[PDB]
Amino acid sequence: SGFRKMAFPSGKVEGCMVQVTCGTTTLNGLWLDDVVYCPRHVICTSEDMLNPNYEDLLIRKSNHNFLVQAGNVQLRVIGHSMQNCVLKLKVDTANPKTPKYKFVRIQPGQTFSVLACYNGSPSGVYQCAMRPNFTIKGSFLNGSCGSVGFNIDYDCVSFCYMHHMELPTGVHAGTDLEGNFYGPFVDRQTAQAAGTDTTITVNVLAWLYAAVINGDRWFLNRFTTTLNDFNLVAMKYNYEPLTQDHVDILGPLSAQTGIAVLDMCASLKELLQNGMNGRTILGSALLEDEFTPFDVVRQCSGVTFQ
Ligand SMILES: *[C@](O)(C(=O)NC)[C@H](C[C@@H]1CCNC1=O)NC(=O)[C@H](CC1CC1)n1cccc(NC(=O)Cc2ccccc2)c1=O
Ligand SMILES: [Cl-]
Repeated sequence: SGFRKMAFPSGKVEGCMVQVTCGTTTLNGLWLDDVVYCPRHVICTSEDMLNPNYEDLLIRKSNHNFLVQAGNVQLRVIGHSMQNCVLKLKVDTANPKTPKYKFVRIQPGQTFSVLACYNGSPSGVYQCAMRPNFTIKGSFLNGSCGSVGFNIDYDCVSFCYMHHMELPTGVHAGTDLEGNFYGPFVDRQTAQAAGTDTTITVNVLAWLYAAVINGDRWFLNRFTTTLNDFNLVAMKYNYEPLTQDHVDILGPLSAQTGIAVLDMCASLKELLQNGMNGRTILGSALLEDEFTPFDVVRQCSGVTFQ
């Protein structure tokens, strides 16, 4: 019992983090097999940032202009290429600590763990969600670029995020490991604004199920609703529309608790329309939307990784 925002154990990803320096700039790279992945703006001066021509800037960079350090040892860079907004530095040594891994591009609403790194060294681990507006609400300072977001599937690390930028409102933007930004963001110092930060409705419902599993039941009401009636209220509160796919995904939690998804939707509608009246749910004073239904099952069933 109890329910916490819980990250994956970071051990497997800690062994992949290195420091990448190009002229003036030091940030983090991910060393998998004989390739180091890092944000392509490692090549930019602060001047360059306003309007970079990365292809032009890259012409003036050779293998020896990329300093890659794994703890205290230099890796020899024997190749480089640009794929979208990431650099791939070929090194002459396969990372002996390369875990089983995949590159995945996650969907909005999906959660992952961030290992915040500075100078190739891990500083801390926390859980994030890809927001519907394709931002993340992270904790990133100057030096954190190239830090990665990941999920673990038993022994397989799925890398889904590389950190690139901060936006107004203190939210963050980055790419998958093929270097394609999530959302419309570009790696340039220009006026960019996120979009409406809508709530992940299916994740709020998953978290309400987690509360009932943990004996926190005060918000269950005597009402039911329809998808269409719920979505009419959802839209007003900037909630994502709930689909039958979402209902289906909550099936196991509904089964566990004996509360129909539509009954829980009616409970959520009353919390949206009436607020919490100074009460809390799993020690939160607002409706938490960074737990997926899988996240709740994992934590409430104690699924493990190795
Ligand atoms: C990254 O390059 C790094 O760590 N380098 C060593 C940083 C990480 C940033 C710094 C502070 N918090 C972070 O998460 N990324 C940047 O500095 C980017 C690089 C750009 C993408 C190529 N960056 C540079 C300049 C400007 C901005 N963004 C803003 O400042 C946007 C903004 C505008 C107005 C108000 C508030 C924010 C970058 O993100
Ligand atoms: Cl809160």
